[PDB]
Amino acid sequence: YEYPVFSHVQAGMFSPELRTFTKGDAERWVSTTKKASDSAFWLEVEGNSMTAPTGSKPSFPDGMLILVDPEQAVEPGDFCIARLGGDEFTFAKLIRDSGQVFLQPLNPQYPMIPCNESCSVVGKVIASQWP
Amino acid sequence: AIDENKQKALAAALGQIEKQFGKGSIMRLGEDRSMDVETISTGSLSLDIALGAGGLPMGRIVEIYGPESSGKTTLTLQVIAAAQREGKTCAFIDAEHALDPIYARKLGVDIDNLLCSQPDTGEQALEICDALARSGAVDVIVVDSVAALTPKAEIEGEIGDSHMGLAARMMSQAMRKLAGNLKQSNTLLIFINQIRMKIGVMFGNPETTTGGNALKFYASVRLDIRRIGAVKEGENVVGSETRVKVVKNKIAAPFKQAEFQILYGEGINFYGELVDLGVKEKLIEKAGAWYSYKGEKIGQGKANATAWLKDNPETAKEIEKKVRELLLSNPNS
Amino acid sequence: AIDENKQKALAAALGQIEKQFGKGSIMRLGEDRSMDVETISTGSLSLDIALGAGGLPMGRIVEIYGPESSGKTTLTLQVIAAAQREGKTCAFIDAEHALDPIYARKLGVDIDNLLCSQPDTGEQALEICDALARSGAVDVIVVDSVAALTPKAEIEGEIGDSHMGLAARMMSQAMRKLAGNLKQSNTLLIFINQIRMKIGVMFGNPETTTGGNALKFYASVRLDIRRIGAVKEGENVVGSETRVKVVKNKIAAPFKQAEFQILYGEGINFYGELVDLGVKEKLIEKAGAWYSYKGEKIGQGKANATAWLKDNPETAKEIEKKVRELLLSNPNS
DNA sequence: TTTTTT
Ligand SMILES: Nc1ncnc2c1ncn2[C@@H]1O[C@H](COP(=O)(O)OP(=O)(O)OP(O)(O)=S)[C@@H](O)[C@H]1O
Ligand SMILES: Nc1ncnc2c1ncn2[C@@H]1O[C@H](COP(=O)(O)OP(=O)(O)OP(O)(O)=S)[C@@H](O)[C@H]1O
Ligand SMILES: [Mg+2]
Ligand SMILES: [Mg+2]
Repeated sequence: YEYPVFSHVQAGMFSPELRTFTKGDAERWVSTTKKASDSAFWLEVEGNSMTAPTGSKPSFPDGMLILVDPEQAVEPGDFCIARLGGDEFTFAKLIRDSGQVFLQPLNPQYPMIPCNESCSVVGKVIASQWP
Repeated sequence: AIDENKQKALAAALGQIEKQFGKGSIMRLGEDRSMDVETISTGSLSLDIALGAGGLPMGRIVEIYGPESSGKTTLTLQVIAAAQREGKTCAFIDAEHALDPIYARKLGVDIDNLLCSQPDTGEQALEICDALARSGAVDVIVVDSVAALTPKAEIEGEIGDSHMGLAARMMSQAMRKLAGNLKQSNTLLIFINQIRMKIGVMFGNPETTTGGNALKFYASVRLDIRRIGAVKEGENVVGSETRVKVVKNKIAAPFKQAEFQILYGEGINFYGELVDLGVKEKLIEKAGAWYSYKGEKIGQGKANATAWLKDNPETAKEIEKKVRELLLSNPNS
Repeated sequence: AIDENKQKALAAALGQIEKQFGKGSIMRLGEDRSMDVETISTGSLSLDIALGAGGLPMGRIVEIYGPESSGKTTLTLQVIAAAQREGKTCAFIDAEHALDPIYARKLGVDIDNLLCSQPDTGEQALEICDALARSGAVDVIVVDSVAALTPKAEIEGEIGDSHMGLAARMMSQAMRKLAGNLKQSNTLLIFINQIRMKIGVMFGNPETTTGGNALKFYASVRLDIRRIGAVKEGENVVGSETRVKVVKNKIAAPFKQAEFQILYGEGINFYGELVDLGVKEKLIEKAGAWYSYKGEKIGQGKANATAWLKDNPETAKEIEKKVRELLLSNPNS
């Protein structure tokens, strides 16, 4: 199984993404053993905010591709791609602490991202491949 | 020798062009006062800061879009009320047929002076806007929900009939015919847009706006407004927390964001924006949940600070002048 | 000087617009009596209070959605019966093909004067709605189960064919073609929707409506109805406890919610609403499990108090009048 | 250009 590679996602900032991606877009396709849906795609990480301290896994350093499946539900404690305001994206782990949704990073140096009503989950991060 | 001949030829060509087309047909960009950018307040100080030049530009096309009940009509009516306070004449093209005159009055709009038109067709709406712009007596025109700008053929047609790009072509022709007229008459045309879903977008922005592609090119400012939370007085929801992102800007830097509260029956919370901007500009001290101005504890929480600044007009005006001097990148003359 | 010229130009352009498009094409919003919001009862007093304006606005689009057996059809038929009691003519577009005329007669609907259509396709249903709105002789239209508005191309094809955004496109076109007609004829169109599943919902329920996004933008009032319990006469379940949330309101403040009982065969328990509202407005004294009015003990338990109010019409009228005076923020007459 | 669907 091989899936498209679409741009990058900022790990801990909710950075804007200018450009829109269709299935016909992208000239990079990366294969893996993970059996995701046909809407799944690869996102490559720029940012060290989701790099876990050594000895604890999983970790997502800058440059590694993460497979995102929008057709799989994200539960608290899972890793997801979140969209803020329709244009901004982030890659963080999802926890619903005290009835308010938060995106917390694997790097303590970076702060927890509060989520508002304009926030939604793009998909679930289900695989990781170095390019 | 060579340069003097070039100057003579250029002067002759310029004189010929002025004789053919008029006095202001061609001239140097530096000595063209008609091309100066003039702005008006949007009713939100944070949005005035985010727009860079201090508000929406006169003589341009502005697009505001977002999801349902994101505050597009309220922001529009706050702009209209701010313009009407300055003696300007405004017009509301209510293509959605969903304007409440009483609520518009409650937002500060001079309803007795607001020209209101509920056009049958999209062509009628755009022709009314064109006539109002050509008049030179209307300063702000708002077209609510260009998604409701239905072409005459589609209205005369049946449900399910296909009219491929007919509204898009009509909006393209409207932009072509309206840009110059709006620039000449210094009229601000604000287009309100609804959001539709792009089918087949695996990553990125999944939304488009209605009406095609012409509005994206011709708009000098494009605002993406969204509801990011609720304002509650304990149990009742009394307002909404609103974010505005400047996705396009031809008069300043884009992608700046503005946060404010829209209170139901009052509109944009100007005083709360003043509180936040004073807090950011080191004018109001925030110790945890305690807001203090120059040592005097003004209240606890945003609501109490807003109420106190409402109760003390002198200090509110002082903080407002300080914030306008400091934060405004392009303070208007 | 220039102000007189501006006034002259404004008058001339306005006269030109009226000449081109009609006498009511453009005018000041203050003197526009066609923009006044008029409402009709929803059959539930708590809902009329929660709606702020006293009911569903005439000439607008209203969406009522919720889970199965939540009371959408019953509430819509109570709206129809209340409208028909005021001499209005109503139509019911039964797209789901599951309307029981005997139950409608039980709820109080005049079956003989109710126009009913069981359309084959969604295009036919929306064309019938457009024709009824353009006629001007129908005051209330109901489209049962927007989810059942099947496109003609979807009906003609076989099961398994993918019609991507066909229903959403059809509903967007219908909203475009119907908003103006409904506003012109002052016809209330109520769309009943089903609830469907949704991915990625950070806040609120993981639910969505059918038919696309246009109905979210075009509806003046959107109602979320849910069944929050059961009403039992001993061991028999005789009704349902229902909560209606105003998730969208264009004529008053949104997010207010109402609670009432839908009793099978009778509809909305108006007298139970009267009991609860008189209790909350200190009109009916609540002493633990005992209810009293003006010192006189009226009964114990909500059911027995409601039975008492049925037994005594005069005190019912008095409590209703006082509650309507105290709580309705927009009285018309 | 147009528009989600489970
Ligand atoms: N008459 C009113 N009274 C009180 N609150 C209102 C009224 N009209 C609108 N609101 C609220 O004000 C907020 C902003 O509303 P709008 O300005 O109409 O936004 P909108 O983008 O125009 O939404 P649309 O046009 O229905 S898609 C929302 O929370 C509305 O519920
Ligand atoms: N003919 C009937 N006689 C008695 N009770 C009924 C009858 N029809 C419906 N009910 C009950 O009335 C309540 C509301 O019914 P409806 O108005 O049909 O709900 P609904 O929102 O339309 O849900 P749907 O259309 O079935 S998905 C439910 O508790 C039903 O069991
Ligand atoms: Mg609006
Ligand atoms: Mg039903």
